[PDB]
Amino acid sequence: VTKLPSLRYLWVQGYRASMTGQDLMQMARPYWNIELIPSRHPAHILAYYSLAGQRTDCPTTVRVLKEPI
Amino acid sequence: SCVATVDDVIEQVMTYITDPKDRDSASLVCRRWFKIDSETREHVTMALCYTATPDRLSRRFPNLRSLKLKGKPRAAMFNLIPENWGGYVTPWVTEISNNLRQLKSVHFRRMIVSDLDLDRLAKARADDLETLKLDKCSGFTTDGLLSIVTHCRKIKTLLMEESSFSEKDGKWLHELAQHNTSLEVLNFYMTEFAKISPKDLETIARNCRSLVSVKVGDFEILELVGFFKAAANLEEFCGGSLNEDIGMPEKYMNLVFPRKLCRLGLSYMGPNEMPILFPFAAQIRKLDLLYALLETEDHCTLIQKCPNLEVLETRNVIGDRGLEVLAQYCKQLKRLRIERGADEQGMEDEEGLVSQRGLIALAQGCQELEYMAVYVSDITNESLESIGTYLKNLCDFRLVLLDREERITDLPLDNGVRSLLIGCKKLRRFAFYLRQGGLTDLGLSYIGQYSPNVRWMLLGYVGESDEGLMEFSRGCPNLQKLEMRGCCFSERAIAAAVTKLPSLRYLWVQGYRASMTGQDLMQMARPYWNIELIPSRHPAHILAYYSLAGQRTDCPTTVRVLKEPI
Amino acid sequence: RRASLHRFLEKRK
Amino acid sequence: KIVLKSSDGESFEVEEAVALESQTIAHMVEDDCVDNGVPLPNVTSKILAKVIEYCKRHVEAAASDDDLKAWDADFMKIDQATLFELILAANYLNIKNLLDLTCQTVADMIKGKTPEEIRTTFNIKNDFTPEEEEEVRRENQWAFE
Amino acid sequence: KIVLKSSDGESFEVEEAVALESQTIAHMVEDDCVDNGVPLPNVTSKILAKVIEYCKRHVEAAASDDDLKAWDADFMKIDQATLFELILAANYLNIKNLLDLTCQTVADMIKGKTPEEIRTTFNIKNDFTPEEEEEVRRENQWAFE
Amino acid sequence: KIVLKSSDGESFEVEEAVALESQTIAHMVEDDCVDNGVPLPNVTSKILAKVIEYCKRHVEAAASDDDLKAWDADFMKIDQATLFELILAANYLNIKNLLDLTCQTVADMIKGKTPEEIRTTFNIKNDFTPEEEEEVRRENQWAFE
Ligand SMILES: CC[C@@H]1C[C@@H]2C(=O)CC[C@@H]2[C@@H](C(=O)N[C@@]2(C(=O)O)C[C@@H]2CC)C1
Repeated sequence: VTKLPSLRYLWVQGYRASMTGQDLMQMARPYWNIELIPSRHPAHILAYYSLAGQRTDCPTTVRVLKEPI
Repeated sequence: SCVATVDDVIEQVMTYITDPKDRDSASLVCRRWFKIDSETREHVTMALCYTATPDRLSRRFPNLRSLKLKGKPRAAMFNLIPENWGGYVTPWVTEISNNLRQLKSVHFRRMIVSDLDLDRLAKARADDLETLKLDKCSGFTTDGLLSIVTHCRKIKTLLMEESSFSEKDGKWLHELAQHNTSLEVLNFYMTEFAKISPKDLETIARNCRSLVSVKVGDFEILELVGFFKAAANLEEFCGGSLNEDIGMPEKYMNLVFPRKLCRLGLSYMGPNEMPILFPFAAQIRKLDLLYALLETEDHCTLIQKCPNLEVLETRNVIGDRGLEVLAQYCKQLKRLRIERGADEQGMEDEEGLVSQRGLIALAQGCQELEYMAVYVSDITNESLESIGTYLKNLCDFRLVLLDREERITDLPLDNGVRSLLIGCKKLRRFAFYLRQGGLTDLGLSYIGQYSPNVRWMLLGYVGESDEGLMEFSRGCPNLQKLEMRGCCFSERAIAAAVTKLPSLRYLWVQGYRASMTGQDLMQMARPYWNIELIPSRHPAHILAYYSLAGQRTDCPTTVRVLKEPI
Repeated sequence: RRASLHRFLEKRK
Repeated sequence: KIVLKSSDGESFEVEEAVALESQTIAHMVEDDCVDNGVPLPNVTSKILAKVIEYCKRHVEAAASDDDLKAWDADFMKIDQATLFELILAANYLNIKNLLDLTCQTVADMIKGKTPEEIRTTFNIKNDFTPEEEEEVRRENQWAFE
Repeated sequence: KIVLKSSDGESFEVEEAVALESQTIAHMVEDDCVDNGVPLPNVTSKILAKVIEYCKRHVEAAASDDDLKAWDADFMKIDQATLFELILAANYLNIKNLLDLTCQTVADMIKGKTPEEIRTTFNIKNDFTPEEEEEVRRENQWAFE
Repeated sequence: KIVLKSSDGESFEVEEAVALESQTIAHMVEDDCVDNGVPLPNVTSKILAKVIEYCKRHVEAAASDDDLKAWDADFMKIDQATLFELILAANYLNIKNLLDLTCQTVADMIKGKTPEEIRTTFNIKNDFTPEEEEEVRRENQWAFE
């Protein structure tokens, strides 16, 4: 994600995870929202640039990833 | 009465957080803390005046009490930067006039300051200006000085060290002598004044009870005898001129030095006058032999008498022999700077070379060292290794190897740098300036690998190819400012390393595989990133820095701003 | 060639 | 011996030089309201107690330091809400030893932490729009300090 | 029997149903602070005394009107500064008999007087510009009411 | 216990609070040079001894005045050259108490004397041109003070 010059939207299902969580973090940029839909189908990662900050309206099935828990 | 929150108490507590880095964080916890920090911040330093507009400064911190701006790049202290390059102080003083109405102290470092801008500063700030430091500045005259000393009647500290200005008269000093009472530190250390009167300086001593530090130009020390008796509370004195004539064998010998003097450097001091220091050498905590006319033998004999010395600055005449002396008599040494001497006709004498021998001696003796900067005539991997093993809590280490010697014991220094960086893990500032064979791409990567805390680096003649720059560039988690000269690296390698460095905000480079194309540096064009070229009128320089302001309006003709396709 | 010692190395000779 | 009336009707018997640690209670023996005991209805009785404990011990620096930074540190092993109430109280009275000490104690909690860790250990909601946070972060790292 | 602690450390022994005329002292026997006496530090002791006197008498409408408007009228034979402190006090506690009655008493002082007579008998400086006074007077007499 | 090294190699064993009467020796336990004893080579060993004697006695105002002005007065029964060396020493260290006695002692020598009597009893050559002396005398008697 870091290398891709133009990427503004990422959706991924199926990937070598880790309860740690903390490896996805190495793409934490400003304005870059990362959302997980946990393995309730395999975990999904949704990430996109936004000028607005983190959505106010997430369900319980969706976890917003932020810096150290 | 409800549960008391942090919010009910943060306005109060904020003013007990003093560390600039903790203010930094605090200002970022939320809109309210941001505002409290904004309104209570007392001091701000700007490492590069062109980094933000004065409007921005005064909107963020309307109640500054203390400001410090730097202008010209460090390289300017080495006649590498055109005089007209920039660093004009004037927009900043107009902003101070209108919007920093609380300012009591101003430090300009390496800037262009005119008489008009100091007249404006004086009138705007007047009795409130407690301290003014014109530090390595240029562009003014004695009219400016007169203006601030007549309108700022309560100046506690006034400094002009190493500044260049036009001296039309001496009334500024006289004006202080006649009305100033509050002076605590007065400093024109490295300056040509030929029209000021030592009588005036004496009368200042007599009137300023809190006068603690004075540094001066080429005044005959004998003319200052009155001054020394009157400066009861003087703790520091540098400068003056010790001029021996064979006529008076004991010309001096009868100097009354203030009983408290403990930080000093007498200029041109020879071996014959040296002894006037013996009577109180046990007291001396700082020594500035930088402009001393004494030989390697004489150094040892004086150093030997100063057991409580914590700061020593001197030329390389000190020799290995001198470092050995320093090694066991001055165990409390915290800062050592060995500048380079007269390097034309023999090293001033046949001991005026410092080498592995001295360095390794020093490492073992003065283990308390926090700052060590050294122009060395020869090194060995072993000496770097011992620095790294013995003197932890070194914060700033600078090594330059002279170009005089033909053969350097063992050259590729990779394994030495590596243990140095590994042992001295408190290191924040690091300069390493060699000769071509000096360090290999493997060593260059070591520097980037083992310097997690380093904010600033000056790299000399390091590496062999772009491979080294790139390997380096994957390290340096905290490198903010990077200065490189005499390196081989190509335009696209510089550009690519800048891209990789997480923390970089300032880059100055001299000597690099150029290309009239220009267009290779462009591969580091980011937003807010200003790249300036000083063309090969000395080899081309690259200056680049982040700025919230956009490209400077005030470039000379000698400086070309690089923008997208020409 | 520092600008403070360049002034001295000549006031010396 | 002086009487301090807490903010819930609770008389406190306290020594002369102890109640005088507070310049607010001292500047109040001039126009001496002491006739009816010093009325200070802004300090909880639980808090006032803790304040007197602190003053009691510090006045016993008559017998003349090392063991003080010990008692002090141990005295501060309290919860946030209580630490804050002490600050407000030291300010209400005028106990510089206790304000330069409580304020310093809260400041010591901030020192070294990152902005996230700070609002974590104080439970503060980050209300910056991302633009604001960015400008502030840029100012802080590129320009000022 | 309940204890009321005035705003200058002054305990007051008062009967049950007397202290209950104040709904502020009544809503304070729920979370009963009465353990240390009801702390009311906004009523002067001189004033609190006068408040209790009023409540004492009105509760004695147990033995069941004509002689009350008499005692009341005589009770109000006080000075302005004291009348106003009573109002503030009736509001601070919550004695409606003392509010529909104290407020009415002050209003009875205004009723019938002219604007001059009003600021005379209350010592109030007429701060109107003459234009303002005129507009208000015109509005009042030509247009509204 | 702190070591003071006089200006002729002479170690002095002195108590904590005694050496602290000098703010010069106190501001020197921050950057603690005490590792090798505090180096003060501008006080004669004979003088430094007298200084310590003075500090010793004044610190014993722990047991808490009348007998002090006695010891002090008796302490000043010294010769001029020694009085002066004490002043210089009190200034070199930073003993505000010590200087107020020696300086005052010298000033008491001046008080009441005429200009001739002053330079007589200090052996000072009147170096005024007669015009200067006259101006000064006129200013003093006709204009100022
Ligand atoms: C653009 C680089 C200049 C180039 C200059 C050059 O020719 C070598 C160094 C000098 C430079 C330097 O700063 N030297 C030191 C110093 O602090 O003065 C670091 C060395 C101290 C031990 C700077």
